[PDB]
Amino acid sequence: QLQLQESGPGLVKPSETLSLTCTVSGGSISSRSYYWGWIRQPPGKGLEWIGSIYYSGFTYYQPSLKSRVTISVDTSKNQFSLKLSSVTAADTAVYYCATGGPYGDYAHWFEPWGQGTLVTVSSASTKGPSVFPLAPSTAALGCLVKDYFPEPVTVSWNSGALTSGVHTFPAVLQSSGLYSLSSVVTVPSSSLGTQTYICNVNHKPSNTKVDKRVEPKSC
Amino acid sequence: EIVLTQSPGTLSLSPGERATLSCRASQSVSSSYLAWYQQKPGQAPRLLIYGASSRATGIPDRFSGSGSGTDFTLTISRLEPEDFAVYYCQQYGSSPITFGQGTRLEIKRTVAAPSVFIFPPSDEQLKSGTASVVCLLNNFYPREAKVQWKVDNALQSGNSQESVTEQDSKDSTYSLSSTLTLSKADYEKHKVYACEVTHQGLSSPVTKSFNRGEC
Amino acid sequence: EVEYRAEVGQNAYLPCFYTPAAPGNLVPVCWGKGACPVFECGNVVLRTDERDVNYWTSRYWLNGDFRKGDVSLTIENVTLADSGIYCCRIQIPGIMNDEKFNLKLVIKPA
Repeated sequence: QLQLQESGPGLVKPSETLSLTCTVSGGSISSRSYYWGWIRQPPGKGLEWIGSIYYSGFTYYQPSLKSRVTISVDTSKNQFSLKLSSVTAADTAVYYCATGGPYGDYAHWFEPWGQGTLVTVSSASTKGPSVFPLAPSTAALGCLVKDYFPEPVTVSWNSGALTSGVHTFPAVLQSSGLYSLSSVVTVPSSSLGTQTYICNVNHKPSNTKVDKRVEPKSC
Repeated sequence: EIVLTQSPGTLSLSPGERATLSCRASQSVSSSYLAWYQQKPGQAPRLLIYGASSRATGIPDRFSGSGSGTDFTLTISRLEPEDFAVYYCQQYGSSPITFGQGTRLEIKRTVAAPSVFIFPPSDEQLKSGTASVVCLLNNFYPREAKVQWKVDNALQSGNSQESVTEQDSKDSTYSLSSTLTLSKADYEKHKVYACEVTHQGLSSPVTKSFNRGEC
Repeated sequence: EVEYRAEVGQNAYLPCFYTPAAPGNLVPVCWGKGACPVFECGNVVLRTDERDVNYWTSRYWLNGDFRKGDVSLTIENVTLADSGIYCCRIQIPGIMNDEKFNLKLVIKPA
């Protein structure tokens, strides 16, 4: 099975150039009768095709973006790339790479897709989060991941070994212009004294990682 | 360009029922070159149907596509809770390639009251001048819920933000987090912090509280 | 109605030419069966960006000076099943629209 993986910055300043790369594994990006596309999704909005490049080099673009967009392939590295110049906040979106084929008749559906990577276009500086406990007293506990920019953060519990009863909420944008989110987990009230619960917070844009052990507050 | 208009914008149906999703095009789409995608929360879109009616490999028989000209449908029979998603159509009969704006499909379930929890601000946060108080509503249905913060019986307004998870793909419930933000100075002037929750599954509102400085 | 003809067992010739306005540097070219579609070619018969895996054994060849814009197609040892429309398509970099030629091939029995 083909697998696609986006890479590149999560934060770009207005008027600068957004560059992303898609690395293809499990198959050759030069195989006959395949095409390779970039599609983006602004937060809370629908999908917009940016452009595609065929195995044979033919490139096609969304007309409104053509003056700013370059898609290219590096067959040596099995990668294809997107450059979008002169970005503004309109270009904040999750960017996906995707592929389609092998086609007989022309087609241009996409499957599989990459995982998507969020790019925020902003002049604001990156800021890593502070992590605070949501302490218990079934029982619930959690971590409050406050005051970071840009999105996203990821949160796991016990290095991914605790997933039952976990809820990681969408972040909210505060009036300060920084994000905050919570992650919670429900556990047995009789377990609070014995068992260890650690939330693992990763904010890649600031290279900030935090491991926070959450316990009942001592009194 | 060909503009695709999906209807309805939102759909809420019980498991085992049939969902009918419409995609309508501003001009005729050449050769039934219309595809449908399922997008689950946090995931890339997944191709369901191409060429209006051909099922993608690995897609269950309960997904069907049909239509032609300007009117296309996606049909999902025998709905399952894991079918919660936003569904998108796509045309590729002309350039630019375009997509509809999506239909959000919620899968109904029986009423489930939230479990409610309140969390005081941590001492570590208080030292930097701000207090966040968090109320959690866990695993409820339907999505409509009311959180009212009270501080020594004063109803708080304008100083909270909330967010709600996507529908759980197995139990079809939602959860909600509300954060009340106060200055450390205001937090330390008051004693009783309370979250009152109203929801269809609660016969009367449920209140969870703490007293500042007590355990 | 322009049709190109070959007789069964002969080699067919489908002319296709473009202005090599990007000098020295490679230009996407495709040929396929069927009229030129929205993008690139349907039912691709040959590649020009690199040699195919079975290059030596294929019946489809570009025997002209493709460097100078001659991307005419040879179809070797034709059969009646080779009759139909063929698409020749060229994308000179930056062009607003590809140049697209639909060529009708009629094979006649021997």
